[PDB]
Amino acid sequence: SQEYTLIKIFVSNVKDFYSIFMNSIRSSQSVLNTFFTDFEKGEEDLKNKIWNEDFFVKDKKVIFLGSTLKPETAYGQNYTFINPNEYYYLTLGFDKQNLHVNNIMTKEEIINSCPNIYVCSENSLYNLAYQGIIPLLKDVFILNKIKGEHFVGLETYTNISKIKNLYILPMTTIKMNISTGIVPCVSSDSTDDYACLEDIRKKKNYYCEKYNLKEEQLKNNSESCIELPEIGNNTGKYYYEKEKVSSYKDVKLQKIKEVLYKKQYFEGIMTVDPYKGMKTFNCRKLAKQNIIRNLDGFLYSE
Repeated sequence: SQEYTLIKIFVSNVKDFYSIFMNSIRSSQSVLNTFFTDFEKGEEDLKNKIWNEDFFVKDKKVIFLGSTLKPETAYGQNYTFINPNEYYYLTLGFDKQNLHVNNIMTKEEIINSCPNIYVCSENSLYNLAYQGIIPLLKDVFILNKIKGEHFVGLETYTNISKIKNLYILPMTTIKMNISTGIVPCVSSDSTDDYACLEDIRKKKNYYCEKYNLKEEQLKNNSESCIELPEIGNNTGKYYYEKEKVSSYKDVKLQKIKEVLYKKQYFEGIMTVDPYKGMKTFNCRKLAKQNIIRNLDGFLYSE
């Protein structure tokens, strides 16, 4: 039973997010002339309140729930990865989980009580509920279901990242049965992240042609948070090259990923505030605590 740190990845351009949202409403209404929980006759006031620019600009914070097993590297996040071929769900939830219980609630109570719109995979929904992060309907209030491709190019940030222009990028190897299906990209400290970004950079004509991406969005630096003695830092790149990884879909990445994970854990030294010189082994725990204590994220198990 694996424990993940979910990090709150905030959308910068919430008005663009509102456009995406209403485009999805309109296309789902057209196909069905399973995308969003239907509104009953006397719930028109609720619909008018949600399908409304104010809902996304003033009333609620829009948050992708990014899953990491290396929360100590959050400072170095340069992108946010999503599976472009899969559906993601939008639902209302709480800024604090139970760890900070019955949260069965009417539609109107959820609208009045839940400050955040979360974006996450179907897989995570019940686990989120069970942990007190989202409520259940008196059975999950789904605002929309949107294919990951339509979010590609959106600007995001966290309260931990050094830079605040973390564009959503496509990563088709994200497994939809693991956590939230959204992954912080730390290309300095993770070889699969490096591999994916490097494939996008290298085939930038394919990517900028296929998604709402422009070349100039592909140049974000990732600040390395972890040095291995003898290797130095930017170990994601070091192992990518040492092992001659062919692509981000290379079947040997799975092994490389797990070897690097353990090695960083047992031998790494932190290179960023507030952990400079401390061992990764100790910082992994402090980082989870700080994130959870600052309301920047959650502990998640499934």
